[PDB]
Amino acid sequence: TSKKEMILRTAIDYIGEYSLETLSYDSLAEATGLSKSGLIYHFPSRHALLLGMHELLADDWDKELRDITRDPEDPLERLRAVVVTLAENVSRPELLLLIDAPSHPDFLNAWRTVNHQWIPDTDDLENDAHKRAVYLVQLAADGLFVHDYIHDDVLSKSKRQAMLETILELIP
Amino acid sequence: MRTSKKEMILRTAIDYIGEYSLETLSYDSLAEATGLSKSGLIYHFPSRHALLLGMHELLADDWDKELRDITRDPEDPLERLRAVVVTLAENVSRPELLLLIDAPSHPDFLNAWRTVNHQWIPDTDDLENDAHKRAVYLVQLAADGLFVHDYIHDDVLSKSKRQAMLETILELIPSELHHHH
Ligand SMILES: CC[n+]1c(-c2ccccc2)c2cc(N)ccc2c2ccc(N)cc21
Repeated sequence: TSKKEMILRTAIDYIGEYSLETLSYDSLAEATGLSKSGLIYHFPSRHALLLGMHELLADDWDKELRDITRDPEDPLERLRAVVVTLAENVSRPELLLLIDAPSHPDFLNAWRTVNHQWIPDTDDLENDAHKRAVYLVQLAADGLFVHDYIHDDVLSKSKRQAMLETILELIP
Repeated sequence: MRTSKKEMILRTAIDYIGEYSLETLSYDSLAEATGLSKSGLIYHFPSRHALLLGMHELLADDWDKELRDITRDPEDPLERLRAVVVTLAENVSRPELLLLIDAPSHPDFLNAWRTVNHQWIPDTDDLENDAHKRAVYLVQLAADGLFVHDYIHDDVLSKSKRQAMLETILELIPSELHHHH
């Protein structure tokens, strides 16, 4: 789409294949085919680029959730949408940015709104069994999301689906 | 007696990736990081691949020792699972999580982890045909989630709330107690 979005998408793909560390105007220019002058025109600094990458992924998720949520006002339907979107294995770039987000308050802030609107709260969690039952679903969904990166082997398509349905049934 | 720089080399290499990356981890950068000569590194790790493999094996060993140290009965699969969940009390370090997620990059790295996981993490054999098997793996999935929680969510779980969810996951483990009408 946008030349600007093209740059961001290319940078995201880049860190998954190489690393966040070597993402530079030199490597991004080679990857996009644009000159450094052309890159600066849209992203003044590496910080601006990284921030743009975080905001893009956060926006992607928000749009995905809004797109499949029955009633955005119903907590249980939002939870279902979260489970469904997290049921697909996370990509390397997104997992890397998620883990690196705390490197700067700006990156964390990029994910703040989507987190606040879709992730369940933990108010009085220690004394609310229903609160814990709901968060337990979030936890299992998170596990399915990263499963293939933290286990010595991946889930087959059928087994992943079987577990998705299992998590869905765990919803109160 | 006599000791070596092997463990320090591995620990330094692991921390290196948290500050930089696996991509730039080389004999040159590791030499600078450890303060040792490239010859001193080569002594224990003849190839970069051997270094990476050694890093994965060290972490897998750390965990195995942690589990066996907390395991109540290494004979019962649900007892091994409880041990796995108990280890969630404290977050792993970012560099260690970063190394783990790169294991899929090579069969040897994956293999370094199976050696320990096969002894503690539930398998998925007959998953689609055993409702109990799915209930057991649901626990594993929840454990997987708590493991990465503070790294993928922006709202960190307080110590008390983390402990509460840890217990909630423990509650999810299928009962081994038979009732009487
Ligand atoms: C095998 C990866 N790994 C490690 C781990 C072990 C050694 C170094 C780094 C991470 C782990 C460490 C602690 N404390 C608690 C839970 C887990 C865990 C939980 C689930 C899973 N599927 C993999 C897990």
